[PDB]
Amino acid sequence: TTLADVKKRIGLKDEKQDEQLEEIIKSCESQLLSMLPIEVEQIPERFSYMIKEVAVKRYNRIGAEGMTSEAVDGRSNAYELNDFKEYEAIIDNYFN
Amino acid sequence: TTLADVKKRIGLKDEKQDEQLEEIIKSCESQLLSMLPIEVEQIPERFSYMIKEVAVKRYNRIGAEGMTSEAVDGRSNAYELNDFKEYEAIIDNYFN
Amino acid sequence: TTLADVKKRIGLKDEKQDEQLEEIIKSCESQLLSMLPIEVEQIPERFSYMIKEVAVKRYNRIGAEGMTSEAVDGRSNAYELNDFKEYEAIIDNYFN
Amino acid sequence: TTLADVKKRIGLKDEKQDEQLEEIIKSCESQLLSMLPIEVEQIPERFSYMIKEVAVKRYNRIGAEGMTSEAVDGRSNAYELNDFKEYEAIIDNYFN
Amino acid sequence: TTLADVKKRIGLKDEKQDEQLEEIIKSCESQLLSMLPIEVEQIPERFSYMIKEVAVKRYNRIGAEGMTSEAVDGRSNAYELNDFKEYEAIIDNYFN
Amino acid sequence: TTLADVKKRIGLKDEKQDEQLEEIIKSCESQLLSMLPIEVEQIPERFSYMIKEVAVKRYNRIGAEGMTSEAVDGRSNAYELNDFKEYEAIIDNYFN
Amino acid sequence: MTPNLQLYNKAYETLQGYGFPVISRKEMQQEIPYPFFVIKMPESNRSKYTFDSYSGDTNLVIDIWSVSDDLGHHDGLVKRCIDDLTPSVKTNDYDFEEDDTNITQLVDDTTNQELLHTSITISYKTF
Amino acid sequence: MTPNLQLYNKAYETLQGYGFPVISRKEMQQEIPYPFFVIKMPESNRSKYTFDSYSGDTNLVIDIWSVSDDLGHHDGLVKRCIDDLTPSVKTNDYDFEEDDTNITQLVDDTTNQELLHTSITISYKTF
Amino acid sequence: MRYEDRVIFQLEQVATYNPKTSKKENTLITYDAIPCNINPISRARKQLEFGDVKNDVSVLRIKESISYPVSHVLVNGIRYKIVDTRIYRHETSYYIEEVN
Amino acid sequence: MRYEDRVIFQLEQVATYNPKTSKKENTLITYDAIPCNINPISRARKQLEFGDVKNDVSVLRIKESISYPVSHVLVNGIRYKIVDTRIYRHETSYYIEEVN
Amino acid sequence: MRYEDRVIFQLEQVATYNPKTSKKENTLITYDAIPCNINPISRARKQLEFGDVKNDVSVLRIKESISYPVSHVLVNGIRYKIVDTRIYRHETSYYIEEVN
Amino acid sequence: MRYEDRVIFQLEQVATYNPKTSKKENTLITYDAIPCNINPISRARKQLEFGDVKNDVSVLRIKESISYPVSHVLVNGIRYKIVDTRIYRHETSYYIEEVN
Amino acid sequence: MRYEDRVIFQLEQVATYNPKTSKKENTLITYDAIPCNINPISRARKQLEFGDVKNDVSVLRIKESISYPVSHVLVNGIRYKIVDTRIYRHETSYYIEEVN
Amino acid sequence: MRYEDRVIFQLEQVATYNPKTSKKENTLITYDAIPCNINPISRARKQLEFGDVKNDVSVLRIKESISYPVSHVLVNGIRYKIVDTRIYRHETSYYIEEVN
Repeated sequence: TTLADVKKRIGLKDEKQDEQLEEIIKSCESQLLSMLPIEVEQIPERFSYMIKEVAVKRYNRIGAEGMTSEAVDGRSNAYELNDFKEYEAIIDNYFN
Repeated sequence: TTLADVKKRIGLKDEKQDEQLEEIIKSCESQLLSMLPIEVEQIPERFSYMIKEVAVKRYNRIGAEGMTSEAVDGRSNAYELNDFKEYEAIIDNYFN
Repeated sequence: TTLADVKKRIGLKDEKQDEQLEEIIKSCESQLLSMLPIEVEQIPERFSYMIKEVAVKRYNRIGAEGMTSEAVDGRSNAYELNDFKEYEAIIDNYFN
Repeated sequence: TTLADVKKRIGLKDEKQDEQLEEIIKSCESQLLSMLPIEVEQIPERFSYMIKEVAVKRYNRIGAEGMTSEAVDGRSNAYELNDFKEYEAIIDNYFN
Repeated sequence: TTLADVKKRIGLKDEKQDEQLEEIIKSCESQLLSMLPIEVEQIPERFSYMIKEVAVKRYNRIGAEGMTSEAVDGRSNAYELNDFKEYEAIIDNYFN
Repeated sequence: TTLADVKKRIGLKDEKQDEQLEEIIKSCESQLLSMLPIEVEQIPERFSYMIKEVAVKRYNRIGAEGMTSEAVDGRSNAYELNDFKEYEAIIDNYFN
Repeated sequence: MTPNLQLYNKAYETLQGYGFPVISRKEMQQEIPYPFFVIKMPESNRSKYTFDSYSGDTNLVIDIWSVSDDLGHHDGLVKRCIDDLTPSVKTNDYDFEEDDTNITQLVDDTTNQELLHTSITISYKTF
Repeated sequence: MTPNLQLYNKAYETLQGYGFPVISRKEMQQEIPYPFFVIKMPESNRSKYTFDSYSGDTNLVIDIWSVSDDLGHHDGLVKRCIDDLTPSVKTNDYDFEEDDTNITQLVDDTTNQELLHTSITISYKTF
Repeated sequence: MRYEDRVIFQLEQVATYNPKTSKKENTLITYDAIPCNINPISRARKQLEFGDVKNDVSVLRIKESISYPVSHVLVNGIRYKIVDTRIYRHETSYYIEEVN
Repeated sequence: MRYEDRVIFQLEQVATYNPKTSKKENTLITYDAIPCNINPISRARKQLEFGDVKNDVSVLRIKESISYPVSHVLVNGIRYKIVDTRIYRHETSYYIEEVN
Repeated sequence: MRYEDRVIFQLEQVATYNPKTSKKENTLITYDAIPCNINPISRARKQLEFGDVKNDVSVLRIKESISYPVSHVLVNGIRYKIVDTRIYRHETSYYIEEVN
Repeated sequence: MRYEDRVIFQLEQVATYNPKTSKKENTLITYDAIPCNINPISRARKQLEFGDVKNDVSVLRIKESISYPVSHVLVNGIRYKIVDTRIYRHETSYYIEEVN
Repeated sequence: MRYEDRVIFQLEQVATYNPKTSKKENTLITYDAIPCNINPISRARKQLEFGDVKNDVSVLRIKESISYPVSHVLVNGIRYKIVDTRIYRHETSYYIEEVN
Repeated sequence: MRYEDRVIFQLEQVATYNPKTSKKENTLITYDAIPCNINPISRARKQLEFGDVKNDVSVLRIKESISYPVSHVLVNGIRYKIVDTRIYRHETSYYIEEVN
């Protein structure tokens, strides 16, 4: 994806976090490209949105990558078990 | 969908969140078009409301896209496990 | 990986934790290279992001490497059961 | 392993605990060497990192060796059930 | 084992608990030698660390030898269900 | 066993409780001798430690013999379900 | 010494002679039978009084604790104190003269027992 | 300077010479052995007194903390203060004359230790 | 309980006031060190009339019980006054506060 | 409940004040010991006008109930005043505080 | 714990009052920055005699412990006084309040 | 969080007192409206020296953070003073009380 | 609820003060006994200006409701003043305190 | 919610004091009854300067919201002052206290 479309969804209008988001996006693209069939050299444009969706999931999880829950003084998060779980089924069903 | 039909349901009356809602709607359309069979080129109008409903679910979930539970200073939300779950039973039942 | 690519994602901008991050990264590379088949001599670049992602998980978990839950003066963390769990489904599916 | 690499990961720059860490490392090496096939007189260098990882787990568990949880006045720990559980699978898969 | 090797790991530097640790170690040796096959006359040095590790588990558990949980004036401990549990998988796997 | 070795493990240097401990030990010996095969007139010296271990368990449980948990004003105990459960398996495996 | 410590020492030398325990405050590991005396360090004002001397007002409080079973005896201690500490006390550097004495008594139930608490205040002009 | 700071500096110059520590307030990272002096900034009233001058009343408090193991020594500090700060104090701009001095002592258990707390108040008329 | 730390018990024995010398010099009885278990050290601000001090309010635990009278403990190089002692069947628990 | 400990109940019977002799000498009625259950002993600092004392605030339990008037108990060699008594169907429970 | 933030420790070393110059000028010792973990910033109303101020009461955490004396911390550009420090086996935890 | 409601931030900028005209006329800076989330409106009795008033004590939440100084908010047609602001990584939370 | 115990309700009817005879003699209306449910008896120390008394603060429960005015209850031989009455759909619950 | 009970809202409209006649006669606006839900009736002792009164502190709930100003409610034949009103999206909740 562009950075700017992940940026637009999360409403983030400054530039203070582009160094992190560019690494997150580079990570999501690499992982999705790992989930495709071994032959497939390019992410299908049909799936180009998954990179953006997971990048937003990961943006929210900054500081809780390995943690199932996180709390302090009445701010608390609990996180789902696998960012791509919704999409493992779709990627499967498309190639099978 | 139009943006305006989502905008009407969530009760918005100004322009201040359009760039988020546009990207949310554009993501919902891409996802639903991933769930249909490979030969399908467009979401059939029979299913067009799904894009609206999930765009509202995602509007509420904004800032919690990966999270099972979210507490912030006495306000606590807990989120459904999959946005399209009800509709998997309709989509599959329609094509098969 | 480089150290710098992990360093960028976790938002670090100084030298004060390099000797820990170096050993964390060196451990992640050794572990992942333990999970691949015996004939494999190097982690293929297709999987290189895993070393980064787990190095971030381990960076957060530092000081809790054996622990399911950790509370310290009103800050409470709870940790995922296995750092490489998502990737076992990719690694196995790729070689087999 | 050396002591100094376990020492570097846990960030421990003084010498106040080398008497404990040398016993912990001697313990982890002996246990891993117990998990290998009966013929195998030496720990494979492919697995040399497990000694370090478990030594860090054990360093954190000092004072809670037999305890599944430990708490006092808002400092609390809860510990995982077996230090080598992640690695029993890897050692198996390598020899089978 | 020597007493001194257990003594080093638990960080003791005086004589005030030797008569307990001696009986704990003597019990651990008797128990482990009960778990080996009938023809075995001595614990093989390959397993000698188990006697140390369980002697430390028992040192922590002292005053709670039958108890699942123990609270005393704001200090709370909870205990693993069986001291030798990890090692049953090694002992059995070695002789059989 | 002697009394004095149970006495040494529990660190009890006075004589205020020998009347109870002599009954506890007499009880543990009788129970273990009930668990042996019907022919066996004597407790094997291989098992002589179980009497001591269970006597210490029972010493801690004084005042909670029939109780799974016991609490008052921030002192609390919870007890395991059967003193000999760890040893039923060992006694079995030795005679079979 | 100040007049405070001089008087306080004379009041100890006196009350410590009766055979009951005398204390300034009770510490936790210290067992005190009833009856007993608490004695508190005097206050002292001072001012110029002649071209050749100061004079001032020095306030003594002594404080008598007993079980209420026998009030005639407790009152015997009160009267014994007053008769030994008045009308005048004399010491190395200072003279003391009773200006007034105030006796107040309370029935005290703070200790799950009915105690008698007498507070004896003596105001000494001092020279 | 005010008479407050002039007197406060003279009272420091004095008490700081005895060899025990003198402070206005104790800070958390600062270790103070017993005995020690606390000294508190004077109050001062002022009013017209002649066609040519003001005059007024300036109040000094100095405050002595010790373990109760030896009361003769603690009283030695009290008497040493009073003898150095009375009858008169003289400084660059101001004169001070004792109107009265008040000594009060308490036994203090706030610190899990039995301390002696003496508060010395000296009222100076000033000219 | 892990009983790792070593505590020295003390009794500060209260003397009678001697009005001839103006002294009430106490004496300390001090005992052999005992294995104990203790909470992590705090160093709280406590705010006395003369100012701030680093206080420590804590609990200490020992197996069975001690024959002898006590009043203070010294452990971790800090001296505490005992302010409660709580006597269970097989264990004794002392609430303690630093002096100063 | 394990009813192991033995309690001695007492009634301290309040006499009239005699102004001719300045005495109000009470008398103690004291009963046969009863099997009871009691909390572990505390020895808290309590801070009276005259200074510190070792107090003990506690609860004591007995099966069914007693026919007779009571006011104090003696148990473990400590004497307590009863400060509440709470009367269940098959059990009686006394809140007690040490005197002194 | 994620130890992301960097803290600068300080000791403000208390000088003796100099009555000849009417000064008690303290001096600050200041240390190299340490990796720490800290609560989210608050900016509460605190209501002093002279009026409102933006206070911040917080907790800061560091792995193992520091050799050297400290009294204040500077982090996030706010200076705090340490008001408790709590010393666990492998971790140290500081309660801190902003000055002003 | 659903960020439905729109908040107007304000800074009331405190002027110096002018003793020649006996005025200290402040000035309000007022900003463009921001999407926020806010608790349901209360209208509690608060009981001042002059009598009862309808108070509202509340919390308001916004995504990420704002570049600019603020002191009051106007939302739902009620004006509030900010009395705490609490700064999380990706979110800011303001405790607010109505004025009057 | 088991409604085993029997309660007697009362109304103490307040008379006017008669200044010619210096009396305000009330009169008690007293009703037929009703089946009720009540907490176990307490006998707490309450500490009045004149000294200690054995108080009892309690709750009493009855099925449906009563037609008639009430103010006190007598049950277990203790007389109580009603201090709250709480009226559920099918049940009435009275908070009661002993007099004296 | 079951909205069974019927509430009458009121506004007591505060008049200006008339110093020529020494009166400030208010006037009550009173509205048509609305379906509501309300807590069970209490009749607590409240203890005023002149003596005891039977108070009732309670909460009342209505679906959506009302167009019009209110200040008191009459329900179950008791008149209450509204002391908080709390405005949820589809529901309004009033905290109410009896007058007298």
